[PDB]
Amino acid sequence: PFQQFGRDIVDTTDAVRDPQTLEILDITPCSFGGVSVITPGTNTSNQVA
Amino acid sequence: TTTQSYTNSFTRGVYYPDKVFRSSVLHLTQDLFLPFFSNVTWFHAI
Repeated sequence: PFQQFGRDIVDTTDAVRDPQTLEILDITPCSFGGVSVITPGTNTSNQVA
Repeated sequence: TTTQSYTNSFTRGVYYPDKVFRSSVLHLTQDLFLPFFSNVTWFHAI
């Protein structure tokens, strides 16, 4: 009942309690990742993946 | 009146440092805690 925040091992906000409904919700990164463009030689073709 | 005997705290007086949830962790907190096995004053009520 006294807990409002929520963290984890590496001191990052993981879960949050709803201040309006007294319910719990956990937090996740949105879509973080990395874009890598796969392409053959530009002298051969221009299509990429 | 009352007495003034002394005792040992043992693993006592530890509170939650904040309102931050933490599950299955070993968080180290620097805060005003009661020292372990410290001297605690004893009083009486007559």
